[PDB]
Amino acid sequence: AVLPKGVTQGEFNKAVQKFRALLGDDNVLVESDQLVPYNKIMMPVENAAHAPSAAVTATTVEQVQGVVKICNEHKIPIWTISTGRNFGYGSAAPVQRGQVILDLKKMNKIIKIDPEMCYALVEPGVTFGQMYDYIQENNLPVMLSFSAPSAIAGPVGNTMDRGVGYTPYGEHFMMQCGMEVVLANGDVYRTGMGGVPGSNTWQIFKWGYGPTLDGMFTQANYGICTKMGFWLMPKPPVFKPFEVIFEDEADIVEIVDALRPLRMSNTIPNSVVIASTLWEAGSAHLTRAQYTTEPGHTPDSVIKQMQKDTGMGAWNLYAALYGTQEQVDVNWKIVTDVFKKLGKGRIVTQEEAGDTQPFKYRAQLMSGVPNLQEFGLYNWRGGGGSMWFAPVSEARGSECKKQAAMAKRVLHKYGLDYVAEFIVAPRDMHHVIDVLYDRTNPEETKRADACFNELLDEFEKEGYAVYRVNTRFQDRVAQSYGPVKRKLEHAIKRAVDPNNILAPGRSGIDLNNDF
Amino acid sequence: AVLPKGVTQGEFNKAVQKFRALLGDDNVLVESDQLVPYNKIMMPVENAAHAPSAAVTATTVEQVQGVVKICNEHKIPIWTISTGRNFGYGSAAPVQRGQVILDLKKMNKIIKIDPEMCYALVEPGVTFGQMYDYIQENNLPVMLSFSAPSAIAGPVGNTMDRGVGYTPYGEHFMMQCGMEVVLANGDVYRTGMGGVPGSNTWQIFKWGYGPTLDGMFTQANYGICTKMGFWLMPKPPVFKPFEVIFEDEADIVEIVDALRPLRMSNTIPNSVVIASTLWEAGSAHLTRAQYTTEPGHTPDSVIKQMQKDTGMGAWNLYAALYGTQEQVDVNWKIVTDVFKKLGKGRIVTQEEAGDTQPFKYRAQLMSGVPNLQEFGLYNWRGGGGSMWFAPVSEARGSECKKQAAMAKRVLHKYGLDYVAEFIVAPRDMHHVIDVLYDRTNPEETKRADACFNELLDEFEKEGYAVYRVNTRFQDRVAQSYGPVKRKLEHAIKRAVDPNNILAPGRSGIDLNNDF
Amino acid sequence: SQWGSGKNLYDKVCGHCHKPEVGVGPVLEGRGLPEAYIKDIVRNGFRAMPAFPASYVDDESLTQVAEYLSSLPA
Amino acid sequence: SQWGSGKNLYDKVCGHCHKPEVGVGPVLEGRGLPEAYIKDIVRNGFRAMPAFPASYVDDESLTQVAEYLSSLPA
Ligand SMILES: *Cc1cc2c(cc1C)nc1c(=O)[nH]c(=O)nc-1n2C[C@@H](O)[C@@H](O)[C@@H](O)COP(=O)(O)OP(=O)(O)OC[C@H]1O[C@@H](n2cnc3c(N)ncnc32)[C@H](O)[C@@H]1O
Ligand SMILES: *Cc1cc2c(cc1C)nc1c(=O)[nH]c(=O)nc-1n2C[C@@H](O)[C@@H](O)[C@@H](O)COP(=O)(O)OP(=O)(O)OC[C@H]1O[C@@H](n2cnc3c(N)ncnc32)[C@H](O)[C@@H]1O
Ligand code: HEC
Ligand code: HEC
Ligand SMILES: Cc1ccc(O)cc1
Ligand SMILES: Cc1ccc(O)cc1
Ligand SMILES: [Cl-]
Ligand SMILES: [Cl-]
Repeated sequence: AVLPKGVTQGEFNKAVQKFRALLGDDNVLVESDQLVPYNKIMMPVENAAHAPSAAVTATTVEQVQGVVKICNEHKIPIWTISTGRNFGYGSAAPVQRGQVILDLKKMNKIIKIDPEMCYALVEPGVTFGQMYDYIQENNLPVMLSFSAPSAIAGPVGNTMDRGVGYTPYGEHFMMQCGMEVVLANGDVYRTGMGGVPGSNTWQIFKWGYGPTLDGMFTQANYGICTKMGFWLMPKPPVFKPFEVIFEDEADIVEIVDALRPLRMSNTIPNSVVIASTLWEAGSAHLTRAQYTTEPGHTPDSVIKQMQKDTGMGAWNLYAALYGTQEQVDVNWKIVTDVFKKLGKGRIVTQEEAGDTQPFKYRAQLMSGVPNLQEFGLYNWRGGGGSMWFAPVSEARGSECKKQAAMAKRVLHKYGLDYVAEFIVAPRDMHHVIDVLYDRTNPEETKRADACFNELLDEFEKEGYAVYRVNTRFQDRVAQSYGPVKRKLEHAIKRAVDPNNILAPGRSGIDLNNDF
Repeated sequence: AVLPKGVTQGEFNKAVQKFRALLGDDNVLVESDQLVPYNKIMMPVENAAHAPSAAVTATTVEQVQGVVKICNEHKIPIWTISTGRNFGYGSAAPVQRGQVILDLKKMNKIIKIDPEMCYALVEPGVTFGQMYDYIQENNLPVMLSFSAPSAIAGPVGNTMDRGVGYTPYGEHFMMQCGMEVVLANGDVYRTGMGGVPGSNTWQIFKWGYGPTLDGMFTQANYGICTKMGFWLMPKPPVFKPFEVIFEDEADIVEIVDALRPLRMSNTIPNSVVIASTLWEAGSAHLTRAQYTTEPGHTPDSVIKQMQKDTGMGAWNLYAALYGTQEQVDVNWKIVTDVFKKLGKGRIVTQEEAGDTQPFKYRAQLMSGVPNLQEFGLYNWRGGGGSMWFAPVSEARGSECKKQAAMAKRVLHKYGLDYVAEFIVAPRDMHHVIDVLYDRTNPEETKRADACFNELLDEFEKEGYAVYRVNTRFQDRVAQSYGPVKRKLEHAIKRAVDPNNILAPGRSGIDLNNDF
Repeated sequence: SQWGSGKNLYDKVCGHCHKPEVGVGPVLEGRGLPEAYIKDIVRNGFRAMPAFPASYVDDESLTQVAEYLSSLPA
Repeated sequence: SQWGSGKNLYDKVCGHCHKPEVGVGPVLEGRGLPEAYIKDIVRNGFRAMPAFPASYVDDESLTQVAEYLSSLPA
């Protein structure tokens, strides 16, 4: 029923015939009951708008090269997924209706984990849980960094979308080193030192020689990543997690400005999370229904009530110290004095919180131990509707306060909540807002879609843009970055994918556009 | 006399006429006495092989856009330089004879240095000395990271070639954030968050959205960088430099293997230098002539004599600790115990060395204080002949020993010395070898050229390639990285520079090649 | 098989959300839920619950997990 | 001018190699070296010494540094 845009039932049939001959019959999925699990989205639109025409599962590089040769012949557009757990970002479904999904979950081979040089080379289908098991079984002194869906997600998929973790190796793309990409013409390209025959430095030195192209493939449709290498943090002798609970919503300005010199100097070396009360609540598995059934947003009065009953603050910061006992002790003395000198916020440690949530999962996330605890955010209102609005800001307190207020206002206007957190780097914040709504309610989804549009319009006006967005808003966000950028991106696209077969529409890059 | 390859005297004259009308008469240099300072090379070839046809000096982005419009009309190839101090890498001279030099030294404006967010946005002509003065005058709490030519070199030029520093912000391209590039069609592209109107996050968040292209422009000819942003390290309260002198040449294996866990854990956070005896000698301003006048390499007997008379070792490591007094004290206790447990090498501090060389300059380089002391390397044999052979290796001791021995052998064969140093990162080494020779002696230059070819042939065979190379060997090194890479690089080149005007031959990228 | 046993699928995937100590999803242990129903929820996904394709969790593994869940005490 | 004075050019560029405490290049202080000679070495470069274009160090600045060097004691 569902066919690729511009492709006729006949050309599609010749393609499926060639897919079968190359991969086998159980590796080509064309029946709608097999396609159904790829269609599940948490976006405010019907499944039909992002429904695939087929799904093929490759296991070797020779097969990916094969699928691409067939796709060029019959002008078939492919959407590549690795572990496909991109919830709130399009999930496993294509940018456009009718694209064929090149599902690489079956390519789950861990090629090498070097315990001395501290690196890993993996295939797309490898999950973080699969890696955690291998590290536990073989007693390797390495630590992982991962996104919250941890166990079910993987390194290749998360880094292609430039995702974030919580250990000192938190900015995942910063720690990436070497990748193999299958180009649209069938050629296998290896970045950095990979092109050199007999090289043992692919996961050692990032750049290589000549232009360094790893970045060009991330958040782009210029190739299919088949192998990816990255650096692993060595397991430190002592890990000391902590939380600092703050009472007022206006405290954000002083928290950020006080935290900055500590992040910059690397005293606190990990990606710090400053979670809002509602985010904190959702992760501790508290629902809205157990506090109010009134329509619209959750009033300030019931949020203040929520704080008294549970002990959460307006802002809850989770950080972590790593190193030797003596290294941790001097850093703890520096962190403690900064907070005492502020005269704000309660400091809670592993001894006085320990087995209680949300402290437990955050401590686990900061030390590379998997858990899916954060999925409680989808239980706050339920319905299975979630989208990530994630603008970028300066790690400056006045900016964080400004962005928080702007977001809160537009969300309340559509009767939605401000459930957010700041992920802190030395100089930047990933201001992550979860626009949660009930997807089974048609009126609330229509509101959520409008809310997301206004969130983008409001922020762009103040000079802010998002770092990553869902499949439905990928073209919209491409506009925030100006015409010259898009023009350059379409020039490179014509050069590496003249037939427009590699995921057209990804990041707003499509040859059917006038650029 | 000297004209661009493929361009006639007539077309060149119309171009020079248009250059004059656009820039003024004192900004267009066509007389050979004005062109002479751009021609000075330390490569084993005559000046004629890298002589420019003209030199234009732009001061604004509008002018660079102008120069590029004129270049596209008359098919004129331009070679862009910023501070042009690329000694041992081609200097200020073009890859190919007759190219026009777009000299951007006059674009020397420091646009912004934010002391709170710790970043800098500069123009191409800004020197590190100019920056040091601005930081001293305005009492800003920031520290710089630079290459050894420091005072005379600049941020934009060194980072376009992906150079290295000695502070914790040593891998310069890792700390780069946002750049403005003028493309071949005249368009002004801004990476990361620059495309967003009214953005204050250009020097804050690296990636942006969609493909991240900063890396694509470095060591490439896809655009002319007009503005570049980077992160600055905040000035730490205490800085503790040190040296560890080792006696045997075979000690390299244990030094590297013991240093690795300290670099990886960030105990020693800066780019560590492990300098050979001859490198150390050259930097302390000792000449070969004051030890031997015998032809060929410097024998092991006179190197051993050199060690006794001065107190230098076979390997001299320079590192540094940063932080608060308490942070430095616990880290010093960790570093000291590692070296005591080894039972090798003498530890020398700032108190027992202080004002003596080479300790003084290395301590200055590791704290962002300019000096040109390392230029003594050109006095070791004199003649003004110097080329950098810089292979990449794993920060594993056996590999360093293997590379050292391979290099030493091929160099001695041509009667040259092994004057080298390892610049250490957590996982990689920039094995920097200075192939020094007398350029005024025609027989020794012919030997040096052959030696450099053999060095590349010998290392490629063992799977090693260089990270950066001189203009004369740029196409040769491009071959070490395979055909698929070159093919991809020429596809992108055809797309962004169809008329082949932006520095053809840079990193082996030229449309006149068959790729 | 793909996950070996149903206990393994539950420990590595399902239990990260469904185990009593977690509570992201409802308890499935000893509830006597039909294999045909579990197969429907995993393939279609249910509201807050994501859907898993056959390539991630196959038909044979779903049968094993359904059987493992029925055999445990409530 | 471009460097203001000849003392400034010497402190910021030349002296980094030429000052007595450094010794990368020979002492130029109080040696009475002709302006025409200093102009030739800086524009052509001499062996180990690099060449500086007019855009870096202009003719007017070379005149000032030559004059500053002659006025100092040996
Ligand atoms: C629901 C939820 C989501 C979260 C989260 C917490 C909750 C409760 N916390 C996250 C966090 O801390 N940090 C993140 O970065 N993300 C968080 N997310 C979203 C999360 O689901 C994703 O980050 C991530 O793990 C996505 O899942 P994935 O790892 O399975 O990746 P993917 O396979 O879906 O690929 C993503 C994206 O990348 C492109 N693509 C994938 N693979 C390739 C290859 N091989 N070649 C080319 N392009 C490729 C594609 O566009 C795909 O959609
Ligand atoms: C002689 C010597 C050289 C050294 C050194 C010590 C000695 C004694 N120590 C170095 C060190 O510690 N680390 C390094 O990375 N390099 C050292 N070097 C070599 C050194 O001279 C260079 O690294 C560096 O300072 C080069 O000088 P530069 O900063 O002046 O750069 P440049 O202007 O020559 O530009 C270099 C290269 O970049 C390309 N290009 C320049 N500008 C642009 C723009 N705007 N757009 C596009 N491409 C651009 C061009 O190919 C140019 O040649
Ligand atoms: C977290 C991301 C989950 C994982 C992994 C799995 N399930 Fe789940 N499941 C989850 C939620 C949040 C819910 C409730 C959805 C709602 O809105 O009600 C569920 C529900 C189920 C059910 C329905 C139970 C009922 O009471 O009717 C079933 C049968 C079920 N889940 C099965 C299941 C299996 C077999 C899983 C591993 C393959 C699995 N779930 C994983 C969240 C999550
Ligand atoms: C280090 C990178 C240098 C800088 C900066 C400058 N000079 Fe230099 N100079 C340098 C060397 C190593 C040498 C000796 C070269 C050799 O092989 O003999 C020189 C030499 C000169 C001379 C000649 C002196 C003589 O006794 O004949 C002159 C006149 C001179 N240098 C001038 C000069 C000026 C004016 C500079 C600033 C613009 C300058 N030098 C900078 C190394 C370096
Ligand atoms: C927890 C989180 C972080 C980033 C993101 O984009 C989504 C969710
Ligand atoms: C000192 C040095 C370092 C790197 C390089 O490529 C050249 C010289
Ligand atoms: Cl989604
Ligand atoms: Cl040179």
